[PDB]
Amino acid sequence: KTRRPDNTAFKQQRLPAWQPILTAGTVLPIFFIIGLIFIPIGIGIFVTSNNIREIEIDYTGTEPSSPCNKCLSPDVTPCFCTINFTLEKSFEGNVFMYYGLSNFYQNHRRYVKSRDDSQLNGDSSALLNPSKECEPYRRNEDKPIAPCGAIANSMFNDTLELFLIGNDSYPIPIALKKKGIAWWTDKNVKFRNPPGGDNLEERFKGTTKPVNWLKPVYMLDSDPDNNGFINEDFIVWMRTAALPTFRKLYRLIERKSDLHPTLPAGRYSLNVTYNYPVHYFDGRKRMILSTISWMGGKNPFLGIAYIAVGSISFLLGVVLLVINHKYR
Amino acid sequence: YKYNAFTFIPMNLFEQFKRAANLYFLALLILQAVPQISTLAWYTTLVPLLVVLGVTAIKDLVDDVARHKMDKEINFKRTKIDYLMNYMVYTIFVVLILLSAGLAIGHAYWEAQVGNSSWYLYDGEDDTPSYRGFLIFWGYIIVLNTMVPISLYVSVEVIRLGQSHFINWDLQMYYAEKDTPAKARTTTLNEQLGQIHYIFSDKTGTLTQNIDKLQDGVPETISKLAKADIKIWVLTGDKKETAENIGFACELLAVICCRVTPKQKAMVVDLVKRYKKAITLAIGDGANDVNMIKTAHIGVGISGQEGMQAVMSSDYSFAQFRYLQRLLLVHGRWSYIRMCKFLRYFFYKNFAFTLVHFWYSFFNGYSAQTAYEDWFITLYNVLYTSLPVLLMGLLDQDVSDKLSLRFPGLYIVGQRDLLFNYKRFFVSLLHGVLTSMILFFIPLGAYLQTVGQDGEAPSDYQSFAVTIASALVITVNFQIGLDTSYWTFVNAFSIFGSIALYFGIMFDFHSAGIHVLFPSAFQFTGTASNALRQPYIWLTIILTVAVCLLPVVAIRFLSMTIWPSESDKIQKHRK
Ligand SMILES: *[C@@H]1O[C@H](CO)[C@@H](O[C@@H]2O[C@H](CO)[C@@H](O[C@@H]3O[C@H](CO)[C@@H](O)[C@H](O)[C@@H]3O)[C@H](O)[C@H]2NC(C)=O)[C@H](O)[C@H]1NC(C)=O
Ligand SMILES: *[C@@H]1O[C@H](CO)[C@@H](O)[C@H](O)[C@H]1NC(C)=O
Ligand SMILES: *[C@@H]1O[C@H](CO)[C@@H](O)[C@H](O)[C@H]1NC(C)=O
Ligand code: ALF
Ligand SMILES: [Mg+2]
Repeated sequence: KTRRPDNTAFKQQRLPAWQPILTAGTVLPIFFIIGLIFIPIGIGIFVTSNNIREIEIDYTGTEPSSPCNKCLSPDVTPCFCTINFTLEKSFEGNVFMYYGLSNFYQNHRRYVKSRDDSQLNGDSSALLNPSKECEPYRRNEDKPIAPCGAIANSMFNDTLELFLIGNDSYPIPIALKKKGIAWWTDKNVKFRNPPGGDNLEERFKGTTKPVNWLKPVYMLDSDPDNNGFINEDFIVWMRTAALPTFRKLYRLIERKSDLHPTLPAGRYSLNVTYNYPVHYFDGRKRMILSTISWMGGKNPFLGIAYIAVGSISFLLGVVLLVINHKYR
Repeated sequence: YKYNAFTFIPMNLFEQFKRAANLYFLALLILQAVPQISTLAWYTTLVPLLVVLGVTAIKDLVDDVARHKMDKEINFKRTKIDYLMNYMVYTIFVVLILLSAGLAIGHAYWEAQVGNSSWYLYDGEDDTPSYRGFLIFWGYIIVLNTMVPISLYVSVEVIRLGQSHFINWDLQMYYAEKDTPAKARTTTLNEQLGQIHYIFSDKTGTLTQNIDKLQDGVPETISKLAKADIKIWVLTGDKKETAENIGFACELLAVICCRVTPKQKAMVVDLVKRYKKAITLAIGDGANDVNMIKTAHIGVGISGQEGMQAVMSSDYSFAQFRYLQRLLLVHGRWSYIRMCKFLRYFFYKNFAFTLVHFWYSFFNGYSAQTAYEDWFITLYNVLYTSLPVLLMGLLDQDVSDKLSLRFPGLYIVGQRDLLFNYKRFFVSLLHGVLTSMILFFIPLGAYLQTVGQDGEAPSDYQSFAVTIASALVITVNFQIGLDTSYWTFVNAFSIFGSIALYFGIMFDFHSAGIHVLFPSAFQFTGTASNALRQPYIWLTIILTVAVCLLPVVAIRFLSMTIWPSESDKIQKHRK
């Protein structure tokens, strides 16, 4: 018929290979090594997480006796709460303030798709021609809404102010900078304003504000580097949360020039301009303060999970010896 | 001799309509073409479909080119696994349909309770909670579409085609002075060589040289297959005279019905098939044998001296009957293990991949949002989880070729059909459910709490999606690594290549360079560079990968320790 087959390792199924067999001496060590490495990692995360000092103030006020419950029926649009909270232990290092929204499905399919990416990138064509994905908020009356989409429209719009109540009892506002609270790439790559011009007023022709937004996307921040589509709060908001109960970076607190802690233990009052109604769908609103750690943030789940997986690893590791020993 | 250079239209027709999954994905294109229910982009199906369709076209274009040149100068059998694969694709449809309606009902109520009062989920379409629940039924068909494996078919021809070539190249199944190697002339009946139950053999021309004296190695080839629990029947000869004289020979050689004319030969084959529902392999030579060659599930044609006329009318046409040992014990046995390991992993790695949408359905209002990049669904089946299972389907060896001959008892694993049942389909389905649950909820718990929260915080959906995908890709590529027994340098390359190729591709997909080209199509710019530089995310991925692999390692270790398999028992004893 044809000449002899070519003689090669691959053709003859004789390639040099390693045959790993899960003997009792090769899979058992990785279990204890996993258990021996995971537990210290779990201990390190857990104790580090507990060393982070956090305080959360839930201020939506649905329940009675909360001293701004009037904001659920704001006959006058501007409503303000004033919640007093006390810090038992001072905060050391950089401190981040957040806002939390619960029972707020920011990850809804109709919600997530409702955004024009080319427009968010500063596209002249898509600026005046919103994607049909943001259909309900393409245009309001005669011209397209520049920040189209449900997400941009329904932007969290409270204003959380933190005050220090000293012995004299006169409130002392604390420093709070909104800059640099979003991903580096998002500010410089993913999100951009329309190109051209120097003043942002002249760069948005034929576009109205979103219906929900009280005022347009011109003067979100007085800083020219933080106004428009590249607004840090806006980018942080548009950066869709993975879950309904989520928390987003809102403000930074930097190390105080003095040797004293950034937030010394004492009495603090949270004065919030209540603008975001979330009580119809049973939404909660929170303000969270947290301090930086040399190993990420406060994640008791990961710390506890590593303790567990590191522990069941021993339980699996130790138990598997019994089976090995019995059936030697 | 079709493919007249203007005949690409019926190949897709043969690909699309004939195959149940192919036209479903075609019907799936229309489903996601209309924006009213389109929950995924059309890219998600075409790119895997064109690759799956394209590769199959290439494998068949070469076959017709040979026929054209053959005709230019001169001037149906289906595997047991094929039926099982066909049914399981339908089984995925009902499960896909059931879940889509189930999540639709959950979404319908969610709109009357939460969606209506949720002012942020207002879109202007005054759709009653019954209509929104109806529409999303199609949306959850589209999102969970990849529960139906898109590359299941094309991978099977690749495994079978490659396995057939090893028969051609086998120097051991090669005859010297006649210079006639083995030839697998059908490249779609491979795992069945490992599932053979009955052997039908002619005597004159196959068990002899026809020059008669028995053929060298037959007495030990006949005994070897018997030890592998394959019954041997001979339908040839002249009455008890020639029967017992050679029947008692060959180490007792069992039914020896002789005198059979070719009409009787094919008739007898059907008796075992219909009244026993078993797979049969027919081996013979000459015109009188071609009758059984067609009826039998596998047809073998010896070159012999009767005439080079029963080889082209068969499935495999090696030169000597003794070569039947390597065809089944080595090539057939490994093919079944390679195939079943492929399918067991293939359905798992799709269910473990798609079902993350189902778990993530409970935390997005049952709104049918993807938990991954839309471009991750495209390349997951063809790129990130294609080669390593393919290489395993070709190179995997539970035991060496020499050891497989010395242990014919390893064949019963195929006759009994133990490595891929209809039950083990659901175990791989459950294994996908748990892995998806782990692949989702462990990131969920980490993402519920603080996860690298600072100026650069991966607490978003896209990082949540990348983290789940990253843990998924490592898990499945480590899972296949746990599956392979023959770690060839190319097997290791494919497993780490797939993970490296995945991690390489995200950076290109998530780099700022590709964002400017297509801002809407590729929207995760910076996600990988931001999510994978955080130790908490990597601790999450390591924890997720570990907690979804160590239980597999522990279960695998227990299963072989408590109920050791035949392969493991001899693999432990190297000698
Ligand atoms: C802060 O955000 C909230 C939403 O979370 C804003 O409330 C929304 O205000 C818009 C008006 O800009 C409402 O749209 C329409 O207003 C007209 C009156 O101009 C009214 O007749 C319509 O029926 C409709 O309400 C929108 O409904 C309302 N949101 C809800 C849930 O009722 C609020 O104005 C924002 N405040 C600031 C200071 O940004
Ligand atoms: C909160 O503090 C302010 C100012 O210190 C005070 O006027 C008010 O009565 C306090 N309210 C409560 C409930 O402590
Ligand atoms: C709280 O903030 C508002 C807004 O700036 C301010 O008008 C008010 O005086 C502050 N103090 C209160 C409400 O006690
Ligand atoms: F003897 Al024969 F086919 F060769 F029955
Ligand atoms: Mg013959």
